[PDB]
Amino acid sequence: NANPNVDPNANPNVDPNANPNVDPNAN
Amino acid sequence: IQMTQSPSTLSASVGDRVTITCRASQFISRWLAWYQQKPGKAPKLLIYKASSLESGVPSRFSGSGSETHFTLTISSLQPDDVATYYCQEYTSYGRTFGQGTKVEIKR
Amino acid sequence: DIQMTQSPSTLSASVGDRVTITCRASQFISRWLAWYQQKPGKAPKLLIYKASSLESGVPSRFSGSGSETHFTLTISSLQPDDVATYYCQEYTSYGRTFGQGTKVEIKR
Amino acid sequence: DIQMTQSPSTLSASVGDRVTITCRASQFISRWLAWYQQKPGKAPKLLIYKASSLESGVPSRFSGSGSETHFTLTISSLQPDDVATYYCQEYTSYGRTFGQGTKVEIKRTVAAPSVFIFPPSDEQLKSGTASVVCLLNNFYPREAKVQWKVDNALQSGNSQESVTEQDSKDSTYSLSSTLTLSKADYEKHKVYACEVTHQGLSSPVTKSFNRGE
Amino acid sequence: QVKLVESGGGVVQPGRSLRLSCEASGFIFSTYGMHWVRQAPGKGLEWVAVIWFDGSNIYYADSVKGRFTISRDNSKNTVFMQMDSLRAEDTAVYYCHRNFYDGSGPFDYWGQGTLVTVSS
Amino acid sequence: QVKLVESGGGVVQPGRSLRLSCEASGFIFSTYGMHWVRQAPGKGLEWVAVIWFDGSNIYYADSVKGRFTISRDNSKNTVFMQMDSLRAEDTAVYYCHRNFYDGSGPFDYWGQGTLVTVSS
Amino acid sequence: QVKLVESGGGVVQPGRSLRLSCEASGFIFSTYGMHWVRQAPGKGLEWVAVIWFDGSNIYYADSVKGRFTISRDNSKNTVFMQMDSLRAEDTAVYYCHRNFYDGSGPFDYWGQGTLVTVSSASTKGPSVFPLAPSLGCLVKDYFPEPVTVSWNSGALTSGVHTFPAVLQSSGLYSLSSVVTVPSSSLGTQTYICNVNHKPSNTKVDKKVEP
Repeated sequence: NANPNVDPNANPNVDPNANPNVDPNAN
Repeated sequence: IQMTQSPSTLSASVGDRVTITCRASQFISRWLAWYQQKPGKAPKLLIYKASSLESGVPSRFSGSGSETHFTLTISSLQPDDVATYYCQEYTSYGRTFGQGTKVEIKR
Repeated sequence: DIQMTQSPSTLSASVGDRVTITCRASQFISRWLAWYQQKPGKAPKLLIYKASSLESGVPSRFSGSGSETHFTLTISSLQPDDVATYYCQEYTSYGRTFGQGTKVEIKR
Repeated sequence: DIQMTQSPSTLSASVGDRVTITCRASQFISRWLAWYQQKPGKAPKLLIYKASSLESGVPSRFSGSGSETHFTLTISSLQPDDVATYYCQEYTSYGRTFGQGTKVEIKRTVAAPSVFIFPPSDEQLKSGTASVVCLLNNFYPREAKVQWKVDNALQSGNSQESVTEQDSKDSTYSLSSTLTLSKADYEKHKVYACEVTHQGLSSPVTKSFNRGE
Repeated sequence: QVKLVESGGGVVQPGRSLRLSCEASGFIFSTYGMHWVRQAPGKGLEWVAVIWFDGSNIYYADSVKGRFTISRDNSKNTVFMQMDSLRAEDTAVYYCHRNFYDGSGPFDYWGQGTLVTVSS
Repeated sequence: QVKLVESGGGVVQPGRSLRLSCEASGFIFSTYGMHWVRQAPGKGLEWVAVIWFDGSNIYYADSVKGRFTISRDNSKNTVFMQMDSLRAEDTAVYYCHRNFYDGSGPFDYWGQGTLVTVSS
Repeated sequence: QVKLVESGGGVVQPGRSLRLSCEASGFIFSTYGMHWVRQAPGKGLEWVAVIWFDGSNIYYADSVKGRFTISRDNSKNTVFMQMDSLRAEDTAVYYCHRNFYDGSGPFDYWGQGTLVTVSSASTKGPSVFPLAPSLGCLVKDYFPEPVTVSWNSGALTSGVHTFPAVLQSSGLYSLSSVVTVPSSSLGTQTYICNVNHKPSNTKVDKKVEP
């Protein structure tokens, strides 16, 4: 969806995606 | 929109599993956040999108849930994590806070 | 799709060192690759995941590196309990895609 | 265009000390910074990205904090291996804009130089114009000046000086000043000398010349 | 850095008006807007008002009404609020809030807090 | 310390069908999915099909698509596989795979394996 | 195993043109672009134009735009520039840079650097001169950069000093080196001073006497 508190954009040097096989919030 | 928190008062020993409920009323997507306030100070943001994490936050905290039912879980307690927790909602312009939930210790 | 090409299946050694296996893809995959090892009669076993990493249990002497085209595996301490076949693997979405294998033998 | 400035331009802190460097933006960068590091004679290496995360391989004594338009970097327990130059990159579109650079060094107690004997030139005389060398060695700190008195005369806009980088053994420097004079001028006159000044020296010292041997 | 400071607290004769103003320093306005939040003594937090940059929605909590007019100064980046027709239960602590979510992370920047009490 | 067991196999004439299903024991089916991995005799491994957690994300290989059906029954941590129109060059040893990476080191578990022979 | 290496670079003389190539080996150039950063001789870093993959939008700098042209190649993964009307302050070292961020971490690789000089002076060999010990060496009118100085055919000799080259008047460089020596054992080792110049292979040796 889209809220007025979140802007729509995408920095060209970063790829927005998540691998389904890895759980995020880890390093 | 009326928003309620079920577990008004919780307690546990040094290291347990504690669960909190932030069941809303209306229909919202994954738009929710949690705040932790220590006495005599200002709140702090903990998680957003009901599943993500903040920066510089211990990995024990881990939210879950979707649609309407939302839960928060802690793997281990430690004495440092005694505070009050509020569950928020930031859909559209207005924001309505929760009701409150206090966690204590027992020796 | 994605097709993985490996080094020639014939590889010989004399309990020496510096045996290299290559694995070249045909698209853009970043650091998502793992190597297996299958005994002649057994089930496959994991060796390293997220190339340029390691696994708890292996007796060292295993390493790799690469970025989007070429990933290599080296031993340099080949004892006589490594004989078997090694398979590439890629995991960037739902479903995998194995390579073709490479057998290591002993030169007499 | 975005303009970036670094508040400190030179640092000098002893080992086991806390240092800080601040990078300030111009309009807005929503936490899209990155800090580099370039040792002399090499290529820069990435250190921190997104102003909070840490690249693999970096030790645990490097950390930094970020905000809208104010970023800082902190080094705890400084070791005598981090004498380099630190930049402040940004990336928010197709292109980057680097900062200015900051140098960090190591401090120690003051010391005094050891002025040597300055040999005149003869093969330079045979080939044409002559040159002579004023040389210092193993002094601290860097700040010092030199001047010459040829028959008690001051020269303006005729000499250049060079200084080496900080030594990696005892944290000291070196100096060397030269002068170019014509063949005809050196034939006349008799007396020339080197005059040096140093804050670590109680009084200026004088070194004479030697002609014929 | 970014800091928020407010002023105007103090005792007030019940039935008399009072003015609140939040000072914003360290950034430039005209991006998303601000909020006012308060906390009753010993109770939970509660939402009050909202003001975006320039003229926008001025949505108020149902517990209060148009007696809580809020406006932004045209010259500087300050927000004003008018208090009037107070009650005995309006004593609380008023904070200053400005939150907006971007594509890289969250921003919170909570205020400091001032005290307002009613008595005789 | 979980274990997996598959039941099935035998001799089946060209056409007809077969029934094999590796049931999940020692763990609770939660998040991620399961895969079926073939292994021709004396050849390399090959991926066949994938089933996600509840009912979604069902994909097939190029040489199997449109022939095999895989689904998970409700309230049971079992995966059922059905094939129609069996032919030659399809005799192999079938495994069951479950692998995911999170937190600490990786987790992966492989089944025992069953033999299927197709001939007359 | 990325090994970006670039070639080219030499004396250009004012008002001329040059071409550089930065071949990419070890990967496939299919995603994101390659940058070009230039470092002045002793100053901070600076940015120069960039090119996106497959002839896409290109942005130039502010002090260079209007005189530089960039493009890529199809059969072989290379990038090129074609400059003209160079002034005297465009002498620097040019790097090949490429980076992009992904969910698995960062990605960045750097080239090696080619030294480009703009001036009006013919190449020349060094002229070594001796320093009287009543110990050192000296060069004079050597062009272009860089030069190498070695003592006693190797070894640090525990106290050698190599002062940085200083741009002497006119258009030719100059530099000197000194060696610390104990007051005793004078002349018993026969110290030697060796210089080597790559653009003009001279390799002249000098013997010093007290």
